Amino acid sequence: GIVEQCCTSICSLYQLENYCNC
Amino acid sequence: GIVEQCCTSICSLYQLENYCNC
Amino acid sequence: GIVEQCCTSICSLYQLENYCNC
Amino acid sequence: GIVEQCCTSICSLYQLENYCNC
Amino acid sequence: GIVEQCCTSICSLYQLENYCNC
Amino acid sequence: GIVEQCCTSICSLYQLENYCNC
Amino acid sequence: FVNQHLCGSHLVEALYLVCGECGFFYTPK
Amino acid sequence: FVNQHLCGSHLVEALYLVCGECGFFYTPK
Amino acid sequence: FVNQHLCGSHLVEALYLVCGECGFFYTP
Amino acid sequence: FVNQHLCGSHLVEALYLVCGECGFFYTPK
Amino acid sequence: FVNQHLCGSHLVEALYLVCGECGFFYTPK
Amino acid sequence: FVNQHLCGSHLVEALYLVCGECGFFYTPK
Ligand SMILES: [Cl-]
Ligand SMILES: [Cl-]
Ligand SMILES: [Zn+2]
Ligand SMILES: [Zn+2]
Repeated sequence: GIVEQCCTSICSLYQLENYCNC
Repeated sequence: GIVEQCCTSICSLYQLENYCNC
Repeated sequence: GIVEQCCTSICSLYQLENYCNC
Repeated sequence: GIVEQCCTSICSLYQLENYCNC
Repeated sequence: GIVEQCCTSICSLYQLENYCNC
Repeated sequence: GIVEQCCTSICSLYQLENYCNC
Repeated sequence: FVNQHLCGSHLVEALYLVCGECGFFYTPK
Repeated sequence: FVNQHLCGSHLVEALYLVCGECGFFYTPK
Repeated sequence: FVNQHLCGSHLVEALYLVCGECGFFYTP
Repeated sequence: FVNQHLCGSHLVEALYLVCGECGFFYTPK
Repeated sequence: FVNQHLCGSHLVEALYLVCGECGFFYTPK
Repeated sequence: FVNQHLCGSHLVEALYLVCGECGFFYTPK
C-alpha cells in the first residue's frame, strides 16, 4: 500500500497520483 | 457531502466517523 | 508523559482523551 | 481568549508566549 | 545546512531565524 | 506577491512551480 | 473557494486520525 | 509503528493537494 | 464556527514551537 | 528512533481535535 | 489579515511538496 | 530519506512562522 511504498523512500508527485480517485 | 456538512458548522468526532470506510 | 506513552506506541482516540482538560 | 486575540489579527512571538506553561 | 542542524536535534526559533531572508 | 495571487483563488500546480528554485 | 480548500485540508487530517485502520474517503464538493 | 503513523498523516495531506477535484480513498491496508 | 476551528489548529502548532520544553495550555 | 519533537507536533494536533471544547495542557517534560 | 496568514501556511506546505529538492523562495512582500 | 522529508515539512512551517514578513529561502541542499 501507500505506507509501504512512500514511508522510507520519498514518493514523487507522479507516484502519489496513482492513489487518487479520478 | 462532508464539505457541505462540515465546513460551516464543526463536525464532531462522532459525525466525522460517518465518513470512515469501515 | 504523553510523549513517553504515545510516541513509543500509537495512542487510540480513547487513549488521547486521557490527556484532555475535560 | 487566544481565539479572539489571535484569529482576528496575527499574533507576534511575544503575544503567543503568554500561553506557555513555564 | 538546516537539515543537518535541525533534524538531528531541536532547533529553537532563534536558531531557525538565522535561515530567514531579512 | 504570492499571497495576493494564491490566497484569493487556489493556485494551480504551474502557478506554485513559479516559486521553486530549480 | 479558498475557504473550502483550507477546510478540506484539515478535514483529511481529522479523518486520518478518527478512522484509523478503516481509512476514509474524501470527495470534495 | 509510530513512524508509519506520522508518515501517513503527511501522505494524506499530499494526496489532498495532488488529487484535487478527484478526491481519494485512504486505505491503510 | 469552522473558521475558528481551523485557526485554532494553527495556534496550537505555533504554541508548540514557541513554548518548547515548557509546553502550553490551550483553553478555547 | 521516533523523533520526539516531530511526534509531539502531531500529538498536539490530535489533542486539539479529540479534546474539543475541553482543550488541553501539553506537558512534554 | 489572519485569513492570508493561515492560507500562507498551507502555501509553503504546498511549495515544499511541489518543489522537492529544488527548494523554493517564499517572499510575502 | 523520508525522515528528512517529514522533518523538512515541519521546518518550513516553522520558518513560515518565525520569518514573518521577511520570508525565507528553503535550500535543502
Ligand atoms: Cl486554515
Ligand atoms: Cl513527522
Ligand atoms: Zn489551515
Ligand atoms: Zn510530521
